[PDB]
Amino acid sequence: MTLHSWLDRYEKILASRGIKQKTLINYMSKIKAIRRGLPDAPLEDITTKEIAAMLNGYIDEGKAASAKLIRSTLSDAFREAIAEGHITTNHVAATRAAKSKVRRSRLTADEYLKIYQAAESSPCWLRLAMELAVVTGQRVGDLCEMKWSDIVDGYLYVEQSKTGVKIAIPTALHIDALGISMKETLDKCKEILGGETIIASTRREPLSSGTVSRYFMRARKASGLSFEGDPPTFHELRSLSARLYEKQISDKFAQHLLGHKSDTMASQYRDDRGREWDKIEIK
Amino acid sequence: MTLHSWLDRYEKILASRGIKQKTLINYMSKIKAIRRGLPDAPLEDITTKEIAAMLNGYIDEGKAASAKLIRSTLSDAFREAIAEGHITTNHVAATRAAKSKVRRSRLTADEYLKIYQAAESSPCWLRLAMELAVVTGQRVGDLCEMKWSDIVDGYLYVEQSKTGVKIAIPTALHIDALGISMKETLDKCKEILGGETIIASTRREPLSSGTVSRYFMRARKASGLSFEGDPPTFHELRSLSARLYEKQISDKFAQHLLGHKSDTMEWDKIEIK
Amino acid sequence: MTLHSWLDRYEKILASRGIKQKTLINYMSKIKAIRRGLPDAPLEDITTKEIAAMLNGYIDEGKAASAKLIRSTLSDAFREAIAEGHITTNHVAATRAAKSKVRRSRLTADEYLKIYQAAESSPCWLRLAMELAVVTGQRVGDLCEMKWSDIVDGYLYVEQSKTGVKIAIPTALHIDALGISMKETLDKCKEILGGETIIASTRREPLSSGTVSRYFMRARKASGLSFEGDPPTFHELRSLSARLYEKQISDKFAQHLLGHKSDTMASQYRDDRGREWDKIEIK
Amino acid sequence: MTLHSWLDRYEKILASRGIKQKTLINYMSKIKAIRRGLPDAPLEDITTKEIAAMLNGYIDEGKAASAKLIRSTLSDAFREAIAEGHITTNHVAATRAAKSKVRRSRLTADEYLKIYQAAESSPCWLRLAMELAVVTGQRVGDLCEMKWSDIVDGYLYVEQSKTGVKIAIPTALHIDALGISMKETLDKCKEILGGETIIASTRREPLSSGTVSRYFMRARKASGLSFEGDPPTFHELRSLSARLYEKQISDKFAQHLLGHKSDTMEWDKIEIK
DNA sequence: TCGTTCAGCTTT
DNA sequence: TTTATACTAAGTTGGCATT
DNA sequence: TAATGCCAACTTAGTATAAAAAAGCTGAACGAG
DNA sequence: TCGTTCAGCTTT
DNA sequence: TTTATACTAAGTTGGCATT
DNA sequence: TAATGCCAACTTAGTATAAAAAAGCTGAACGAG
Repeated sequence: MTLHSWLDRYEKILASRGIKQKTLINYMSKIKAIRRGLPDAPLEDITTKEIAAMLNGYIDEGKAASAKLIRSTLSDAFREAIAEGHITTNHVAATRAAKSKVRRSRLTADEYLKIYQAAESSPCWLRLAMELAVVTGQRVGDLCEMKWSDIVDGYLYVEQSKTGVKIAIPTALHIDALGISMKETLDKCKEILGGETIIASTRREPLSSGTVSRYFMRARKASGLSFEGDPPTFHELRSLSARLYEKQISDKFAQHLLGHKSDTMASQYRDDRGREWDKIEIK
Repeated sequence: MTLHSWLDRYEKILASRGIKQKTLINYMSKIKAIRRGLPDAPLEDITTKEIAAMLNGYIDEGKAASAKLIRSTLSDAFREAIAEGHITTNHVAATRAAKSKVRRSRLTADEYLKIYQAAESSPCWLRLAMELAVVTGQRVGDLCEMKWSDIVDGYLYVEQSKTGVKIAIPTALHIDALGISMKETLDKCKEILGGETIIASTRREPLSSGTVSRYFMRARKASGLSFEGDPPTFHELRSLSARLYEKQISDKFAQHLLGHKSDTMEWDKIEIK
Repeated sequence: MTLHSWLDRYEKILASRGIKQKTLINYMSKIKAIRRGLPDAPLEDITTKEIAAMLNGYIDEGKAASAKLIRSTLSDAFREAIAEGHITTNHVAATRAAKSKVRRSRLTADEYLKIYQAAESSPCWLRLAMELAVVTGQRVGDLCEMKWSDIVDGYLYVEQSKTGVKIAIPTALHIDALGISMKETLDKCKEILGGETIIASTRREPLSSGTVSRYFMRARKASGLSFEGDPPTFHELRSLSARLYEKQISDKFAQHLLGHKSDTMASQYRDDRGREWDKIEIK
Repeated sequence: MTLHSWLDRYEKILASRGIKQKTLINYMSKIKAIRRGLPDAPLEDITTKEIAAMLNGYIDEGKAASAKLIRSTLSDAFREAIAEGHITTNHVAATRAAKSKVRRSRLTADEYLKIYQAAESSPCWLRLAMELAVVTGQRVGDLCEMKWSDIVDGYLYVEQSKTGVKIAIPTALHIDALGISMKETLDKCKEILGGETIIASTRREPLSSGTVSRYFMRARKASGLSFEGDPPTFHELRSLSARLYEKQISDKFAQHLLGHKSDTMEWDKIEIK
């Protein structure tokens, strides 16, 4: 049939995949792009060349990431059109997914200390959010949803929203390199913040993970540090955590703590992407 | 030749397949849905487009589960047709399978107790069945056919109808959370129920599994409980059983009692090691 | 091109896959069958119907196993013809692999005892081969290649020929159910057999695993036992071993001993295929 | 347009790709093999049959490794052509990749020692390089560029040219099996070799990695040793290093020293548990 | 009888 | 070797029927 | 009556397989005793 | 300022 | 989530060349 | 001379990705102070 008409149908299909809200939002945005990019002509007649032209359009503006996702979504949409008997061949499969390297810079312990310090004039919860993150290795989304009720007998219970992974973290952790004590930290969060969520606003209410990430970014700018390519973000406290615990305790610990069943993912958080010189220990 | 003339030939093939009556019946029904869902056109002319159109018709009515099974069958009949070369291509293959999350809700020990209470208006066998179903964790079809002679020197022998699994359950088991003694439950059965089968109708004869199920369902409604997704069914007493024994004794045990030939059917403590 | 000509070419390809000798022998036999079964016509023109006809031919003689393998080999041969630009579509893929259930009957401990006893008038090594097999769970091929030099400090070292799996078996094993002691058994093999291979001939030479299997079969017939479908074979001492150790020690032990990384395989050796009633233990 | 007119366009694309000179050179060579292996016909007319024919030509000469890489490149150039729609289909895709087992043989500590002995007729730097290569486990290209200034407070800093990995090796390591002291080996280097790079030519200047390799190869022959499959090469001193450290210290350590961002590059004791 | 290889099948 | 899928054989329940 | 079955159209749930590779099984014919 | 949602991008 | 494959960037060495 | 490089055509070896799903990042515009 026709592309835009099929994309209308395609959305409905997604509405039935049982994917999470954020996932659907992401997909919708890719389709919207596909609508502006490609004509409303018979699917059978949409050429690899035309598809190629658009993607290159995004690649040329430096939006390789966007290109790669858009290409994926279109592709899958064709696979569904094929699965419903409209097309018969995937004109996208012949394309090559745009190759792009991660621009975001990793964060070194020192940088963390400068920022942590720069976050002086920031809402009291920032520093706390920061410490809790590095000492636990949990994503910010999960971080901001932890409730005091998830702590039972010295262990903090976490069910990662993104992966479903379940872990019990001992409140006895410590980041010797940064002088951070999980327990001491949770105690400052209990008094100074007091809320049902371990991390809370000045009004004792839970925060949106986007806000926490937003303030980290400001404190970062407030630090005056410079980086190659893109700046480190809040999420980077996760690899930092992994790399720090790596050298302090062990690979496996880092791997279990971050909730990485796979090694492809673990060896990735373990990478500093050239930020520093790895001083090899005879351990 | 034609779709329907073929569905006709296809049936007779299945009949020779060597499967159980129920399976065959399951198949026949899928075929009929196809008969009422597609034209009696030449196999060669039946489009993926058309097939999907039918398969979506079911999905739209939320009958995803059925869409999947009908698709499955359709493809099988087409393959058989290609074997006999009535066609060259299987147009069902390009179609995707509707994925569907089970909606049936689980049963918690508190609810069981609550349901057991509403059972009072029910025949006495409903309760004994429920109790027996949680303590022995067997399928309803297998419960309904247990005979007193299957018990020997403290063991209830069961050859599961669905999978052929053969097990010997020790008549000493006991569900702690619900206070059920397989010995006491069996005893009540022999004195109250009277018949050659452990579970038995008022007419002192074996009960149909469709009935046990149906009467439990009555009690469930009668209890007024509410659930998310579809309501728990008699078959859920088997999962409550699995889960309970899982904790009381062991996960390994829950498996052997239910009799799964696999391990196919959580919280990681992080040690500072 | 032409089928028989392509099959000639196809063999060469296999000669380059780096597969083991036995594997190549198996493949050759499937091709030979494909040669008798199908004409020497253009690949493009060999119909699913013709392919179907042959396979059904084998299925009707009760050689479902043969059908399924033959179908596989042909299929792969088409995939290679397709990969070299002769054909373009796999006329076999549309076929359905013949469905067949294992005919070989499992072996119960009692049956093992009757046979073991029946193997009285058998060469002294049989009984030994039998005990060593059940107490170790190793395949007969590996069994007959074990050298006294593979035992170091109470552990028997095994590198499975078929899988590459490596395990060190403690000479301290015991099959309480059959009254079999690995150590006692290895000792009888040392004196009574004396050879470089732990299992040896009356002339102190290694045996072919086919022979050991052959004598077990005779002792079996000599036992007078009857079975549904096909009789148990020597290999069945492996599942027996697994099922026995299952109830005596644990699932995992059985799983590690037999060298099964996967659970699909482990839960399979664990199955008795209806031979007996599984008396459930409260463990 | 035509295969060769395209290979021409294709090259300029690769040139803009942002890869290292050596990579680009690797690519150019594959292209030339293609130029001499296929007609300068219209892309549309180039068959899978033909491509395979060429790819097998290499396989037959036992150059499987090359067959694979040429195929890989060919497909990339075709994809780029489809992007610009000079074609609709990639006829390389249907072709399969030649799988090839590495034939190069490993190096054992006894052989290293034996080779080290034949090295006596070789420049003094060959030995120091060998020693340095086993104790530091770095790639030959990275060894040849180590400067004395990369050492600070007991650490040799290395930024691996191939992968960008940055490491600080402690100048206290020691290979037991071969009696090598990184401290003593470095010391011999400064007194005997003289130059800004730790390893250095007679002319007191940096050596090419192709040379170190080539002279080790000479010694290997000169030693008269024999191996299965191809003979071990200088790069094998890195594996001997990995393996030795694996046992002496730890597998984890062997990994960090070689600097692998992964764990990608045996005997299970059975406990009666 | 003790033992081995070739073949066409079945299992893992 | 293992995850997704194809086969199998249930179990669930509204309506109408048998006892 | 109530207590129970049976049909039918749905939804669940237990197992075996896929792919390739590499065994294992055992009738025959053969070799040294 | 403390905080939140919408969007179009980048990462995991 | 993970195994196979596509990209990258070496390293190996015979011949011929530079110093 | 020897000691070393350089080209070229091969063989090896280190990493990032695939697929889909589900985040995370942060400019804007907006809301209560």
